[PDB]
Amino acid sequence: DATVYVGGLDEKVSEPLLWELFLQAGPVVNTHMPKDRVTGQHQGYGFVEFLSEEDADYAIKIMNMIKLYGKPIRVNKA
Amino acid sequence: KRVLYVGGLAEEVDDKVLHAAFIPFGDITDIQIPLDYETEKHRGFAFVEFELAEDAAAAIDNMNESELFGRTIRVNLAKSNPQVYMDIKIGNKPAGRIQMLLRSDVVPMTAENFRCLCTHEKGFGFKGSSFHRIIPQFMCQGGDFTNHNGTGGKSIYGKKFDDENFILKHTGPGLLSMANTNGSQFFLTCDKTDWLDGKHVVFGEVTEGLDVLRQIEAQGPKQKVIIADCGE
Amino acid sequence: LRSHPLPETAVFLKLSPESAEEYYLKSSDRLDEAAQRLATVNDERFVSKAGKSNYHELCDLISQNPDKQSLNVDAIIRGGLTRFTQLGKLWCSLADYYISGHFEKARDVYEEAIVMTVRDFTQVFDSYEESMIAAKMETASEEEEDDVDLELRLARFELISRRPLLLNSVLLRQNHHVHEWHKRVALGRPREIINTYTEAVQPFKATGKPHTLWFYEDNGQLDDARVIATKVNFKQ
Amino acid sequence: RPGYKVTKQRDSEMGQQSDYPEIAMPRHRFMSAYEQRPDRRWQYLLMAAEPYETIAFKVPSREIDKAEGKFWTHWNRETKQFFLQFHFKMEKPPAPPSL
Amino acid sequence: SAFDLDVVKLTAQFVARQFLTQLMQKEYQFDFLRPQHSLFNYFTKLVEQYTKILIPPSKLKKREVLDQVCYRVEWRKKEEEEKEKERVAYAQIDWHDFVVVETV
Repeated sequence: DATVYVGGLDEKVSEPLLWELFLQAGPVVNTHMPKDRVTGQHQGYGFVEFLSEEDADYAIKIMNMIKLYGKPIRVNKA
Repeated sequence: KRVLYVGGLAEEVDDKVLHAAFIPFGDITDIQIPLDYETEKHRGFAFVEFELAEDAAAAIDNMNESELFGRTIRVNLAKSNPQVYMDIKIGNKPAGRIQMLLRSDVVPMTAENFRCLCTHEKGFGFKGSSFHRIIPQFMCQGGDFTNHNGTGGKSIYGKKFDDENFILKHTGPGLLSMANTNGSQFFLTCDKTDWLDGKHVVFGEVTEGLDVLRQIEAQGPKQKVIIADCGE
Repeated sequence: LRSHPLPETAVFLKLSPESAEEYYLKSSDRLDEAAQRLATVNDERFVSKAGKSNYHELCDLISQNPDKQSLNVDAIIRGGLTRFTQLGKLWCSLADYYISGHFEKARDVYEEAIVMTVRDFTQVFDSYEESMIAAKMETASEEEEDDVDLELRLARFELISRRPLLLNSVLLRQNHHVHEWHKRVALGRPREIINTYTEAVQPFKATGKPHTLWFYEDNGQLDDARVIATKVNFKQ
Repeated sequence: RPGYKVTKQRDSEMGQQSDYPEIAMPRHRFMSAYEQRPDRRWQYLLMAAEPYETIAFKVPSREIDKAEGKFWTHWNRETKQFFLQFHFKMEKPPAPPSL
Repeated sequence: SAFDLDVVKLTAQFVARQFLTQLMQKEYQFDFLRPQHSLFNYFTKLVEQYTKILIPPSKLKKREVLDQVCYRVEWRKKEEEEKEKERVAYAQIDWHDFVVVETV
């Protein structure tokens, strides 16, 4: 479970408000939030690696309460 | 399936007339007649709730297109295991009624909680609350009648109650399941959501008004979705 | 009220004083119903009078029907007093019609004031000169079946005016029973002649007019011809 | 009272010979003329089948044959109360009756 | 629930053979005697069962057992599926492709 997939975001969000955002729950050890080079903008889906698995299963339970730019945030195991 | 719509009511018809005209089919629990306070008269229709769904059914068959006070009336469904309803308003517009069957046979404590929250018989409930989280092809979540954002709600038993069992599975759209530590928050599924099996307690199903649920889903919220009325 | 209930369990003028002191009115109407039931003559009508002193009114009218004639009309006046107008008034008109022709005609008139009443009044005309006026007005109000009904009225009631209304039915639809409508004027050779001229304007009806002035199978194949290779069949 | 009955006939194995269990009955719905591809104000009893073209029937009368609990409340919604309540699909002969 | 069970089954034992209708008048424990009390139903079961034991009070000398279980065996999904399909297609066709002929 150490990693999660996160959908439905707005590009003003970046890797930092994800950092800050999910460490509110529990620390994101490895952050991945693609920067698209071609048009220089984000599609808004994320992958998160944690310290171990327990962090991330609690993360499955609590985790999908985040709302990025008035809008819904997908978090599921991976 | 206990609530009936009754239209084509003459001005002289009131709650007493309705009680007398429908009681021959079975005991009645409630009669609502929307009023226009500027005129003090009703708008030509009402909702009659029977104790038993079977009696409501017999009434529809014998009273639809029958005569009352000289004119023809219209009777139809407005929208052992309890059946409850929610009338939904989207933006400023009525959307219709969702009717739900609660599986008291499988999850009695969970079904009873939701039933009471529909009737308000314990002093609080769903009326006027919102569907605050709506995700297309997934689910429509509501029941947070205290904080309106997914952090609140309360059960008839206290803040929280146990997961009764996970017998009923998330097999398709139109199922009722508890959000969660059960309180009052719940969701209506919009597809098979089997990844939630064993994590959320399923406790009922939509029996009428799947189309109204689809209208809620269409807002997944882009516009406010409100439980304008509810009951048993 | 509980003392009134226990006193009711204990349960005429002094008793009426105890009851009025105990009060509520629905129990009194139930008591009058108890009197009307227990009496089941004139004393019951006196109980109805005391009930009038007490002031469902249609139910009182039903009790008045149980008392059963001008006094009944007075009870109808009480029913008129009960309300300005909805189904209970129709029940009053129903009792008025079931049993003084003016009593029914007036209720039929008030029913005419508000179309089902016009229908019941039409049934009253069907029961019957004035009813014939109501029926002819019902037909002339402005349908071919209804024209057949008015033609039946010509067959019953009452001739030139019938020829005029028949002219109206003819102008309304130049199609084959019209000669029969003309036949009422013969009551016949002339109406049959109208059936013949109508045939020219278009089968057996002219022959029936001839008998009036005085084979059905071939007439039926002819009817097959009268239906609106097919033309060859019309030839055969 | 008085009710309407429609008898819709379909192809005689002429073109349906070219059968891959892809939704291989007709469906009816009451549509308000308020939405069209000028004038409006009446309903239509639309009837549809996959290949063939849609069909409509104007219903000026506010209500006809709108019954009251015909059967004894059995719940297979199919599509809606209208379809199960009052339609028949002779699939063997390809005749759709509606009343 | 052992108490309730025991009293139900005992009053059921005696009721299976006037003693209860006398007990009720002689002595809120037996409140299940009225068809109002839910448990009453299960009562009607037990008694019946005991009534049955009185039937062949005769030995049972029952291949046959197998045959029987087969016959008992002998004594919806697809439909649901088809219905689902119908709902999908009905929801997914143009109700605005009108081409009417007549009217009633």
